[PDB]
Amino acid sequence: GRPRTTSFAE
Amino acid sequence: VTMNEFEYLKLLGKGTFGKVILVKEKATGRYYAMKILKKEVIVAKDEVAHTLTENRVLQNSRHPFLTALKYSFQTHDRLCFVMEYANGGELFFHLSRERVFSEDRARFYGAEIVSALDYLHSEKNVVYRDLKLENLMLDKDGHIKITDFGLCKEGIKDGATMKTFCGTPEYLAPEVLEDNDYGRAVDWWGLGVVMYEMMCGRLPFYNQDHEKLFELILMEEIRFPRTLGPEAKSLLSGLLKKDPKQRLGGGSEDAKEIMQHRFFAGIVWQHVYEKKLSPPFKPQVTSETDTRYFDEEFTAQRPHFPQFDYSA
Ligand SMILES: CCc1c[nH]c2ncnc(N3CC[C@](N)(CNC(=O)c4ccc(F)cc4F)C3)c12
Ligand SMILES: [Mn+2]
Repeated sequence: GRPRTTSFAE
Repeated sequence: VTMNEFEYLKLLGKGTFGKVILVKEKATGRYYAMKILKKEVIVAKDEVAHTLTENRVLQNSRHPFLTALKYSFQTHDRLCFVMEYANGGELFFHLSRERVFSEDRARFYGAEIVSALDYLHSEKNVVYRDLKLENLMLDKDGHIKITDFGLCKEGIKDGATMKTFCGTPEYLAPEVLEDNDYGRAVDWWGLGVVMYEMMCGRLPFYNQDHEKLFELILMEEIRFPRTLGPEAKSLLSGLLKKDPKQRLGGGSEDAKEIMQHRFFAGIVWQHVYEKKLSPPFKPQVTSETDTRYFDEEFTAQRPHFPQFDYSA
């Protein structure tokens, strides 16, 4: 199980 | 409808811009998920246009595997979306525990996801852009719900292109990392990464460090564990082509090219839509306030926005 990811926008 | 129309029960998620809470509407006894954002924070973090986008996409869309919006409303300090509650939790929750899904079970979720994305692209002219385990939940019966529409691109008709660097680093398509204009086929890259995680138990490109991860995405071919069947391999190969012109789904036929693929030969797409296919997993909840499929860290725990407000 991988860590939770984070969405983003530049 | 205001904060007083509801009782607040459990925290389901909390992520910088705000929180998600299981609520009950006083007037109806119905349970919903409430996304509550602080106006101050949304404004300060530049999240305004993403909030309006999610509000339009949710209002404009009606699909069995897309989260339905009941109300949007604001206060002096808050914006609130009251949405259908997915009691089965995130796919990320399930796959963290089970490690991998059987090919049949990954197929069932893949088909529902394809049905929703074909709808977004073909009926709504929307590219979703942030497909991932965290934004894929299960409702009470076991069907997919897509959540979180803030990164969508609207007004995207057929092959038209876009430029925004956004998404989730672990899922970014190579044409996006190339700083190229890109079309709706990025959604099929995301599907490929999600299908890959489901059937293989890991991301197809992985480094903790986003920039090293970007180098793998652009350079390396995916590995295929020896347990993958030949139709699964062909599907993953096709959806994870790095040139979107060569990707499965990357032509004018869009989702119809994936629907025809031999990995989905068993599937009757009209019955996927009509929800006539038996989910492989039914959430075993006792109650409605039973949040067994949500993480314990959570459940244990200024302008006017013109024409934000909405009721279904
Ligand atoms: C808000 C999406 C949603 C609709 N229906 C739901 N039913 C149950 N849970 C939901 N959750 C729980 C956590 C979630 N799976 C992922 N989103 C977030 O965690 C999140 C996103 C933005 C934000 F500001 C705060 C958050 F917690 C949504 C839903
Ligand atoms: Mn990360």
